[PDB]
Amino acid sequence: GIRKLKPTTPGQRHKVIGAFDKITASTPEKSLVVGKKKTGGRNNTGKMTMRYIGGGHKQKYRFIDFKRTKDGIPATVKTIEYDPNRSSRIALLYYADGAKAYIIAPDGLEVGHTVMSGSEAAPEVGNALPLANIPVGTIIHNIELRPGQGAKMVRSAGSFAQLTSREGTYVVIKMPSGEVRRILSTCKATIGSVGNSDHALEKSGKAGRSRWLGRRPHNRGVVMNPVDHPMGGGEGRQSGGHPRSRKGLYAKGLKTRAPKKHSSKYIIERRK
Amino acid sequence: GIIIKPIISEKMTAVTEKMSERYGFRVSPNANKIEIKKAVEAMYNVKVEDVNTMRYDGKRKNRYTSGLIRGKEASFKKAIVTLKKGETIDFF
Amino acid sequence: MKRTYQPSNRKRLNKHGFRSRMATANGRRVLAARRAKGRAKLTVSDEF
RNA sequence: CUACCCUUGGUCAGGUUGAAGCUGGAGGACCGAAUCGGUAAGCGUUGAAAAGCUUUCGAAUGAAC
RNA sequence: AAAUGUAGGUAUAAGUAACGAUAAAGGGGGCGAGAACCCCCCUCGCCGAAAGACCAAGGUUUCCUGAUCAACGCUAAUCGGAUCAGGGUUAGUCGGGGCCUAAGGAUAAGCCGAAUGGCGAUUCCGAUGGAAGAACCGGUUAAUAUUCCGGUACUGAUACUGCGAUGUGGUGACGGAGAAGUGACAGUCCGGCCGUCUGACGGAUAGGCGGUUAAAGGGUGUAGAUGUUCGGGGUAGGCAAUCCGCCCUCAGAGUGCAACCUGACAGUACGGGAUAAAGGACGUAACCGGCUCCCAAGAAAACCCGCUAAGUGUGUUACCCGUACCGUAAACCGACACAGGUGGUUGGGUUGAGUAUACUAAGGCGCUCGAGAGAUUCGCGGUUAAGGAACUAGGCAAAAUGGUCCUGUAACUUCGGGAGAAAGGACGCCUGUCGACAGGCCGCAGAAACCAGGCCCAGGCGACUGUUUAACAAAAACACAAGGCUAUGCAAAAAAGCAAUUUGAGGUAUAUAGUCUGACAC
RNA sequence: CCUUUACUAUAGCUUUACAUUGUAUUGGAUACUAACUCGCGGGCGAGGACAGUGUAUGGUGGGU
Ligand SMILES: [K+]
Ligand SMILES: [K+]
Ligand SMILES: [K+]
Ligand SMILES: [K+]
Ligand SMILES: [K+]
Ligand SMILES: [Mg+2]
Ligand SMILES: [Mg+2]
Ligand SMILES: [Mg+2]
Ligand SMILES: [Mg+2]
Ligand SMILES: [Mg+2]
Ligand SMILES: [Mg+2]
Ligand SMILES: [Mg+2]
Ligand SMILES: [Mg+2]
Ligand SMILES: [Mg+2]
Ligand SMILES: [Mg+2]
Ligand SMILES: [Mg+2]
Ligand SMILES: [Mg+2]
Ligand SMILES: [Mg+2]
Ligand SMILES: [Mg+2]
Ligand SMILES: [Mg+2]
Ligand SMILES: [Mg+2]
Ligand SMILES: [Mg+2]
Ligand SMILES: [Mg+2]
Ligand SMILES: [Mg+2]
Ligand SMILES: [Mg+2]
Ligand SMILES: [Mg+2]
Ligand SMILES: [Mg+2]
Ligand SMILES: [Mg+2]
Ligand SMILES: [Mg+2]
Ligand SMILES: [Mg+2]
Ligand SMILES: [Mg+2]
Ligand SMILES: [Mg+2]
Ligand SMILES: [Mg+2]
Ligand SMILES: [Mg+2]
Ligand SMILES: [Mg+2]
Ligand SMILES: [Mg+2]
Ligand SMILES: [Mg+2]
Ligand SMILES: [Mg+2]
Ligand SMILES: [Mg+2]
Ligand SMILES: [Mg+2]
Ligand SMILES: [Mg+2]
Ligand SMILES: [Mg+2]
Ligand SMILES: [Mg+2]
Ligand SMILES: [Mg+2]
Ligand SMILES: [Mg+2]
Ligand code: NA
Repeated sequence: GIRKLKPTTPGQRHKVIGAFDKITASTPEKSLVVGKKKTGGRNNTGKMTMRYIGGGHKQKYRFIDFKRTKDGIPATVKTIEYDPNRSSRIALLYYADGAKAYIIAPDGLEVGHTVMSGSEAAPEVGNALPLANIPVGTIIHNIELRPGQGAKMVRSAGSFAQLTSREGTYVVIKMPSGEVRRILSTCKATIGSVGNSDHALEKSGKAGRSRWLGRRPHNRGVVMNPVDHPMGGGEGRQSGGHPRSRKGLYAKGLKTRAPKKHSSKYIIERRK
Repeated sequence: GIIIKPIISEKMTAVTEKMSERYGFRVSPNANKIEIKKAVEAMYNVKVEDVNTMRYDGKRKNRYTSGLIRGKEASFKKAIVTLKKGETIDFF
Repeated sequence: MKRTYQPSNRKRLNKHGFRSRMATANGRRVLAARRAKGRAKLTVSDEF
């Protein structure tokens, strides 16, 4: 699912890119795209609040349907497309009544399949059902946190979650990070994993590819002056002391979850 | 007070000597072509066929005293009027 | 070599013109100080 | 002015090599004008210039101008 | 009488430095009190992908003409971008603006906040972009010219000879790279026609010189290109999402080529005439918003077309602003008539791979101090016996190499490289034969000038291309692709803010943030 | 101007008390919903007297 380049140039020696073999169409749908403006990490006051953001290719935004509200109406998969806004691929659906939508492409979903959403839908790859109607032990993605809100969790390329147990008004789900938490049974999920699992095997190869992706170079704290960073200064190379940020936040184990967040009632086992 | 004065210059005398229906006036800088055709026709009682216009800012006249006392002449508009073929105008 | 003043009439009025001075309290404070001094040139909108 | 960013435009003679898929024509690939710089030497130091000139040199389809 | 004290004036150094790129001048006439410099003519020299031509920004009368030479002009000046006066810029189509929206800005309802105020729409403003309203060639002035005149076009309104938006659809509507085939203009050559001349010295009534022109618009559908392919949306509709009967891309797009064309330029002759002054061969993307490949996946709204809801002919006419002149500069940014900087278009001929290089046309210039003389010394250049790095901190600088084609290329290697490794040979002209072959000719030298790699062996550091101390440091410093650790379950952590709110991100652990290490091998 | 285990403060973070803040069973827990908080669509969900905020207070605090 990847393509390794031959070492003709020093910039191409270690470069690995995707094969783009699941893609079936070259251009997006007209009614589902809009031009997207870039922030350089600046907020509405114009100050740069996030560093290392800037440049890159112009991109159009694609409208992804994370709610899957057209319940009971069948849909058919027409094309599988490239999407610059996310690490996974996307699939174009034509509903039987005339609506069109984009969804995250599950692994194993191909052109010509039929998909559905609702409580009375078959548990098949690409189908959206409430957790109450999803069998135990299934592989699922696009997990709602609240009913009616829309998919928020388990959406990146190659990601999946397993539904482990039922607890009445709550289910138990194991997340990609290893955490185990309770989710409401009226929420919705899509069967299968997220596709493009070989996305983590890519190697950019050269500094230039980072700039195409919109990233700017990142400076170490030990090579600055004390006025800019607590880790700076010194005659020759120094270690800089305890690793910390520009505001002095310890970078080697300080926990930052608020210790009185209410959602801790639902987190059964933790890994993050 | 649209028309300020006619133009009697070397260039305009030659233009009239070729096109007998062609004359030129000085007019208020903020008058439009439709108004100017009305004024030349309501005062000389002719058939105006075409009007061309140009706007001149005044010439700066900077004198010196204790220096740079700026001066300027008033801006004006030039109208070149073409009459109906066969009609003339007499400035005397 | 390239020097500090590269004129642009559109930029000049946007940054210093009469309508930009009147848009804020501190700009109108500047206009009041220049009037009280008796300046002949009030803003860059006058020299034009 | 300068540093970075946002939107919208423009520019890059000629030659060479020959990746993926005899053909094909990739590349922060090569040589080299415009152009962007500023390596070394000489000159200038009440200078033509409050940072330049001449020769030489680097990049020149890109993290380009 | 003194504070490196302040203002104004005047000294000294001194008739000294200097008069701003070493592209260059000489002669004859002229006006004039006055001429190295001004005007005219002959010769010479410089630029010519510019030092020529057309715009934008910026400037704002510097543009043309008459008068003037006090000041300005690094000299003088009869001259000037100087002083004074007069004159000069002409648009239904060009460029703007009127229409539309981007970044951003101002707001409405709301939110926040000692005050001043900060935020906040699908609203409005705002081009550097999009417009379904449309013109090109020539000629005339001392100074304007798609604007005036000529010719030939086009686009709105207007007068006389069932409609369908404020809602909601369609369109508009978009990247990079690559080459090919077809084939204009320009340009070159050959060859006719028209006019004109007979050029210091030997030769030529056969030659020299100038011409022989063209756009928009209209036509054709040619080269060439593309097309043989019953559920998903816009038209028959109700406030875009559970239907049914109905007309198709089988033709689109398109150079070249007709016509526009009995215009025009130069030169002779006298507004008119020669003058209705043949044709070829190459060359040739201006077909092309096309074709092919790739990943980094390539604005918005309006104009223009739908839908329902609610309800041809003629004539007249086309408003506003810009339009001079400079613009790789003496007119803009640099205090200067300053060797610097300044976006876009065009840019002939021979040579060439070329927009490099050399020489030239059109056009523009000889750079606002000269004349003598030819010491020392300095700046920029040229040559040099014998030696050849002995110089010096150091081969610094200079010399040397350098082109095309044909041979031939090592260690090592991440298998790509190293590599143009290194080292060699041929190169002009004439004759013939099938770029080559052979014979011959000339010279010291055939890559002929200009142009145009020096190479090799071995170490330290950094993997690499990049970035940096504007103005003494370009590096072994920074960044980097990549590796680890830690935080973060989504009103995420983190950042900004008094807050509201925004970034993160409209991303969701193959993700985001902090931090250290820095390709790769072990 | 810079540094820190110099001194004294302080933004921020964090602890408890009072207010916001109620009701049952058995103080301290369990339970409830009506304060209060978030989501959907134009009432239904999910939480809940916690959380957040004001005042007071201990700790931390070269970030300043
Ligand atoms: K770094
Ligand atoms: K600090
Ligand atoms: K620099
Ligand atoms: K004169
Ligand atoms: K003719
Ligand atoms: Mg440092
Ligand atoms: Mg040390
Ligand atoms: Mg007219
Ligand atoms: Mg006008
Ligand atoms: Mg390169
Ligand atoms: Mg160069
Ligand atoms: Mg190189
Ligand atoms: Mg190069
Ligand atoms: Mg002194
Ligand atoms: Mg002396
Ligand atoms: Mg002397
Ligand atoms: Mg001097
Ligand atoms: Mg001297
Ligand atoms: Mg001079
Ligand atoms: Mg020029
Ligand atoms: Mg003049
Ligand atoms: Mg003088
Ligand atoms: Mg004058
Ligand atoms: Mg127009
Ligand atoms: Mg608007
Ligand atoms: Mg002119
Ligand atoms: Mg013309
Ligand atoms: Mg609008
Ligand atoms: Mg002009
Ligand atoms: Mg001069
Ligand atoms: Mg430049
Ligand atoms: Mg060009
Ligand atoms: Mg040429
Ligand atoms: Mg040249
Ligand atoms: Mg010698
Ligand atoms: Mg010798
Ligand atoms: Mg020695
Ligand atoms: Mg010695
Ligand atoms: Mg050297
Ligand atoms: Mg390096
Ligand atoms: Mg480098
Ligand atoms: Mg420096
Ligand atoms: Mg340096
Ligand atoms: Mg390091
Ligand atoms: Mg301190
Ligand atoms: Na045509």
